[PDB]
Amino acid sequence: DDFAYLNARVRVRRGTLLKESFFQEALDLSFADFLRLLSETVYGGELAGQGLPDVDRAVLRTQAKLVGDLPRLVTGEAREAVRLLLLRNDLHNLQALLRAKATGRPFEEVLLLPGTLREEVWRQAYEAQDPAGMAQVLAVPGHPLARALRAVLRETQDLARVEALLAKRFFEDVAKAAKGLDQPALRDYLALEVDAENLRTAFKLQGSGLAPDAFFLKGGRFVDRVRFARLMEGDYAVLDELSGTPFSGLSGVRDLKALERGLRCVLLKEAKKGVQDPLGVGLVLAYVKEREWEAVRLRLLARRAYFGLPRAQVEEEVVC
Repeated sequence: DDFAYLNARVRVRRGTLLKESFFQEALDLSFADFLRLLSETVYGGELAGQGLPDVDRAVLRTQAKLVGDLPRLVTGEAREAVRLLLLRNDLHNLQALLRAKATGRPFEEVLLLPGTLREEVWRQAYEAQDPAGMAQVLAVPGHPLARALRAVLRETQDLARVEALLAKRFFEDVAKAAKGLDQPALRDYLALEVDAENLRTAFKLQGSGLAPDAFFLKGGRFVDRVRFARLMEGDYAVLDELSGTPFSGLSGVRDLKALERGLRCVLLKEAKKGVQDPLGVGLVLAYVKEREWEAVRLRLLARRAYFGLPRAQVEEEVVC
């Protein structure tokens, strides 16, 4: 462990982060001009065709090389900390894949965050014949989500419950690994990720009649068991009671889309606090999250330009 060498490599990578004016110009371009603007960034080195799927592939391959290689640059404790960040992105990816598969979204529209598994592993998991085949695909590289998915599917096959319990189980495992590190920035970010997952789980399971304690994740900071239970009962005022916390901007949120938007913005702002940290995981955490948000926004704006959607239909989604 230490982050000195990694940090110096990352400060050089941050020089290729896309600036805000990229995203502001892109809102008003045709798809040809979007492609041109993209070709002048670091993503242009992976842009191999002129169609929408080519932009998505250019994003995936670029992020693989600028983020997915990070654990190779550190060892011991520092490597464990970086690995946890990427694993949390594998959890996002599996959740996104399950929901796509269940709801009729093709694999090509699934947002894959930079993680520890190759794209072809996710495609194979999507394509598998049944959930057993999906788990075996994850088990070949020995990924810990394979066992977690098996354990959750034994208990329930309802999509929203499977997503919630998979997160619960992942964060319960991350917590044991994370407790063995001493990274104050990671401790603050993890506590906020727990609060956020609790809020999304409570919102999604609202009115199902479930007992909240099977679903509540410990380890948070601002979202207590009683508010989680109240929101899972259908009390939306919980989202209005968070003044004085990082979640105070959730006030007035009354749909999942606006929730997930709000949550991503809260976590990005928190990840940004550590960009100038000389010690520990803060700078790599900030860099990974900024690259995540860059990928999310590139895919949305690529679609807006390709299909010619109005700017107001998408601007709210790409700004915090």
